[PDB]
Amino acid sequence: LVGPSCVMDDFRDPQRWKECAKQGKMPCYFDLIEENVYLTERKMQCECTPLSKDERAQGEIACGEDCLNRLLMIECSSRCPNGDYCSNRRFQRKQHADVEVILTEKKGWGLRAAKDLPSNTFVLEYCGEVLDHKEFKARVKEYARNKNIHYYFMALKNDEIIDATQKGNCSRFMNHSCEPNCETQKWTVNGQLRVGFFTTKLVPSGSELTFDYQFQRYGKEAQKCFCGSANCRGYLG
Ligand SMILES: CCC[NH2+][C@@H](CC[C@@H]([NH3+])C(=O)O)C[C@H]1O[C@@H](n2cnc3c(N)ncnc32)[C@H](O)[C@@H]1O
Ligand SMILES: [Zn+2]
Ligand SMILES: [Zn+2]
Ligand SMILES: [Zn+2]
Repeated sequence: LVGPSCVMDDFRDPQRWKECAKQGKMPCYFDLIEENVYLTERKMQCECTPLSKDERAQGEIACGEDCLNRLLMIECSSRCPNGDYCSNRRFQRKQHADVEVILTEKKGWGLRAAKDLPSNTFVLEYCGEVLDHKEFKARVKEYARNKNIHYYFMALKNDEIIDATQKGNCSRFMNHSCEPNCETQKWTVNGQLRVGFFTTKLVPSGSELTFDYQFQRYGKEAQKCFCGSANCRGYLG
């Protein structure tokens, strides 16, 4: 840590956070949420064989790589034949990676791995206010008017854009790299689409977590990229 760092639980205490933010030891306040909030409310089984007690004890994985739901990018429900053992309920169970929020040299705050993160594993859900096209139009205008530095929008599906500017979780801090170590994936949980960050390589402990952030934004000048990669393209857009 060339700058200060904090752990995800530090964001649960809003009085101590606002006091840490005063000292520059934590990022500016936002409303911490556990699940997406719709600004305007909107109007089955895999074939995995139930693991036995012995297989469970023996260390076998329930609803692993071959799970049909997993391949469909659908999380299992409580009715999964593997029930409580099911490893394919990661969003629902908040089975997030061990990550810290850190102050970077030039990009603001960021996320780093607090221990080694295996390749192709779940990091964090990207939570926020879900906007329709009209709300999105309005927020784009407001954030431009207010001269906000950072963007926190992520497209989810037609007529659904997540905005983590005001409400979100620590995933809002993920920075862009031209040579990233994470990607987004859109998963269906009880018929509703959600989006999360997943590693694309083994991320060693202490490394910043990054993705390809390609959200379009108007600006008098383009936004220069500070990712530091050999192949850095120079700009976020
Ligand atoms: C969907 C998740 C969006 N995350 C935010 C992170 C904000 C966080 N840094 C904060 O302090 O709250 C993105 C923003 O961080 C900045 N940023 C990200 N990577 C770069 C980069 N490589 N070069 C320069 N600027 C960058 C930039 O302003 C961008 O809009
Ligand atoms: Zn399964
Ligand atoms: Zn399952
Ligand atoms: Zn770059």
